[PDB]
Amino acid sequence: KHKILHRLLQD
Amino acid sequence: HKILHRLLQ
Amino acid sequence: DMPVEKILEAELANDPVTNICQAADKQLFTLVEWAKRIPHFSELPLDDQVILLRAGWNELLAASASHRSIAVKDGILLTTGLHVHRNSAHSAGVGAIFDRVLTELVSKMRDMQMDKTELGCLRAIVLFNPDSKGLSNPAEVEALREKVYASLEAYCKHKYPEQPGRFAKLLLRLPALRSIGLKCLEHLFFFKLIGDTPIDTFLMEMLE
Amino acid sequence: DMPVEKILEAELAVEDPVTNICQAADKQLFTLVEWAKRIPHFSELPLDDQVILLRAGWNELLAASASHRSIAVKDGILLTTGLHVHRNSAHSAGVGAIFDRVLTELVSKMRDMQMDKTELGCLRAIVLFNPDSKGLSNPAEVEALREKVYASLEAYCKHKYPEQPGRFAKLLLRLPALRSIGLKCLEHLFFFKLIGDTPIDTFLMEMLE
Ligand SMILES: CC1(C)CCC(C)(C)c2cc(C3(c4ccc(C(=O)[O-])cc4)OCCO3)ccc21
Ligand SMILES: CC1(C)CCC(C)(C)c2cc(C3(c4ccc(C(=O)[O-])cc4)OCCO3)ccc21
Repeated sequence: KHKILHRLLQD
Repeated sequence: HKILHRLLQ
Repeated sequence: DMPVEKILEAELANDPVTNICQAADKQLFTLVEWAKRIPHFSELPLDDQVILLRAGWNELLAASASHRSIAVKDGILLTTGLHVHRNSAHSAGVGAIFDRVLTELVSKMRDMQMDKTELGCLRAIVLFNPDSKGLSNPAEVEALREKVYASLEAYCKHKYPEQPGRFAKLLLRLPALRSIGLKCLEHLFFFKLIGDTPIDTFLMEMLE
Repeated sequence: DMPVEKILEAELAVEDPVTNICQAADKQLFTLVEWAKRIPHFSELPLDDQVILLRAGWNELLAASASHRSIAVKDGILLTTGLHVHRNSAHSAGVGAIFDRVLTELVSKMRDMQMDKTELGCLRAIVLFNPDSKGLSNPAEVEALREKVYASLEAYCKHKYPEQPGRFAKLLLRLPALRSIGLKCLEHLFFFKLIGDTPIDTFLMEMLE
């Protein structure tokens, strides 16, 4: 639901 | 500001 | 001089929303009496006295009714004897802000067993807001503010030893208290705007 | 278990008007997410808790970030893009009132008590570790993480600043001013969303869900 935040938290 | 002033005396 | 004893003395002295508004107006009188028994309060210029009270009523009343309600872990105990329950507030359209109060204040104060002295200190800290626009002297206000939490860490460390972070735990409810306090303003401002929700005389003077 | 040296190592690890502030806020959000990972035990949390934490307190982790870096700027704010926004430019854009509040309740107080990046770092961590956020899976761990932060902050103050006993409280008492500013800063950003006059970049749109 929060695309840019989930993607920025994993890496 | 009446009731607030009066309530302080 | 801010003896923690005198602050404890000051504290010791249909439509659900309409019943909540009748009670806010009534407690505003009591608030004004509470502040007067705060050490060195009545000695301020009424230019400042009015500003301190017109900048924290939503937050001083929020704290008061919250601490009354530590006994009723269901809803809120109002100053008039009526209990407003989660269902009445939800069924009346104020469930969102009403759940925060129970969650962020009423239940937090229950779990840490906050007493009537730490509440009077915390309300007195809210009262002496030096960040209130147009104060004649914000320095004297903050002077009184520092005097207060000084008497609270001392009271915490002696009455509640082996709890070093209880004095900080208390102060970390002031951000929540303000978050709620401004949400009731916006809520109250809105009830006045729509104009089909009764509002008493004193509650309007506090909404400008 | 939560040292201030690791927290300070996080603050240092990360370094017309309204439109510039919305660009700066967007780019600063990418920097906030990387500040949070370097905060002890934040990444051990459930990924759905990490989302709830940052997404509930960015509006005031950012305000604290720009407030403290603006201690040097007089009557203005230094943005994360290196651009200064002046109080005169603020009123001109129609947002003078809230700008004044940041200059008075935030920048001015961090200046007069000479707040350092360690105190700022713990104050921000306390903001990040807020167990009152709605939807958390384990608020107790978040509360115990918050308790570890200010228990460490009280010690840093007692050892570094023994000439100011109430230095601990003065820091915590800046958190209510922040919750106030951050909320009024959303109530503005949200309005800038409706009209569509201000370009709002990708990341900032998402937070403004
Ligand atoms: C938003 C609405 C109607 C519902 C949610 C709650 C119960 C929080 C609430 C509280 C207030 C109040 C308030 C506080 C105490 C009392 C009382 O003592 O009975 C009465 C009212 O107004 C000043 C601040 O809190 C006002 C409005 C609302
Ligand atoms: C309302 C408006 C435009 C004017 C008042 C100020 C400048 C404080 C402000 C700050 C913010 C901000 C913000 C914080 C930091 C930065 C930065 O450092 O780049 C940029 C923006 O967004 C979230 C909270 O604070 C948003 C909007 C506004």
